[PDB]
Amino acid sequence: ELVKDVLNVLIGVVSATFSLPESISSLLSEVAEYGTCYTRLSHFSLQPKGLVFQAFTSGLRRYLQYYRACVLSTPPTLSLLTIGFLFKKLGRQLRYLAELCGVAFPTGVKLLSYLYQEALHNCSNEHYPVLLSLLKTSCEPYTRFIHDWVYSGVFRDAYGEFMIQVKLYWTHGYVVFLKHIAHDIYVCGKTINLLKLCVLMKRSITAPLAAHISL
Amino acid sequence: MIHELLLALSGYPGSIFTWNKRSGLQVSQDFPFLHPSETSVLNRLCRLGTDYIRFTEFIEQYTLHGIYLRAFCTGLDSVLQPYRQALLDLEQEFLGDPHLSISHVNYFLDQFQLLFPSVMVVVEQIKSQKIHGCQILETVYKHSCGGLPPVRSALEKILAVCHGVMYKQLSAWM
Amino acid sequence: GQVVFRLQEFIDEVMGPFRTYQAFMWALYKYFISFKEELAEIEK
Repeated sequence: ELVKDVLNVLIGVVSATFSLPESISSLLSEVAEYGTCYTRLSHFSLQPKGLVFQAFTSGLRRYLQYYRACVLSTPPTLSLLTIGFLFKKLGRQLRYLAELCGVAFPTGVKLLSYLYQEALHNCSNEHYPVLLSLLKTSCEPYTRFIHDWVYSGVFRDAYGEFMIQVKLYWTHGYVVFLKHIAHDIYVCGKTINLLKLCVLMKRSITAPLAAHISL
Repeated sequence: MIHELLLALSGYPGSIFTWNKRSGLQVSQDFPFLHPSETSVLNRLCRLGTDYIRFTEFIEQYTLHGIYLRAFCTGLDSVLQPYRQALLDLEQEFLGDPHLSISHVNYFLDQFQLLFPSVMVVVEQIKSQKIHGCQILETVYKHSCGGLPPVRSALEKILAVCHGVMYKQLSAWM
Repeated sequence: GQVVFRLQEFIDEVMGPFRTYQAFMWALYKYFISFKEELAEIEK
């Protein structure tokens, strides 16, 4: 029936004709090469260097499972041509994710901003939600660092993903997101550390933030 | 060669249905399993497929740069959907009756025979004059006053999606 | 056949902005599809 063969390539398991008339091979290659990137992702996003790279790596697996969820769900045994047409509006999107990753690659803020410029570059198209759901979780740990100088003041660093590292007492060297708040965060923290010794509209960040800076 | 034909109409040619990067789909030569004066309709039917591949070869390459151009591509994916839908309908037919002839598909696939040649040249003007910027909103509108009701209702849909970019940038700016 | 071959030659020379001939063939073309269905059915 061959349908359980082609459908078992998007999963990665080899088959009788998938190793690692007569025109079907051309049709087979169009769904075959789709599989070669799915495997080329688990080989790349399997680990649990950088903290923000892990979250982006942890956000990617939150997506592939959906791709594994959609398959093995609808078709018990459908027509051969139905497979190629059904997995076209979705398959080409999988090949787009290869242009994003490698299959070098920035880290830290350099990556949290690179992924941002991928939004405005391809905003209105159908690639807006998937990239957004990545950026929405690829910045999750970075907000926590920012959530230190605003609430507690205990600077937290691991490998240098933060853009800021650590008489005069003011030698915490400092030198995308709106610079109107960039330099303000640098001073909104040093004050706390000193009292201890005595459309892309970024509104979800600055609104719970500026309310605390003035106070 | 029945199922051989439908796959050629989807973007996968074979030995009996050769492919050329210059001309397009065409019958190779004479076969003993086909009527001597039947090859005519297949060549005419193949011209429907030759347009389809040049669509995908243009869509996949996305080639010129700009959001309006890129969003015009995805807009071109919506209009081609009934072509994907109606072609798949024949599959249920021949699996049911295996003795059908080559004449029936031409009687079924006449509507798409006319829509492509009018919309295909719309792509040619873009690849030949480098229509960059919002001017694509007029080239689609200049042919929107066409006489054919189906051709009018097709490019109408692309305009309904192509404006989806302008409205957004207009909103985020105004 | 002459009556139908000449008309098919006419429709061909419009496909390959007059807005009238192009609007005239669409009426002729529409008649042919329905006429073709009766002939195609007989073949069944």
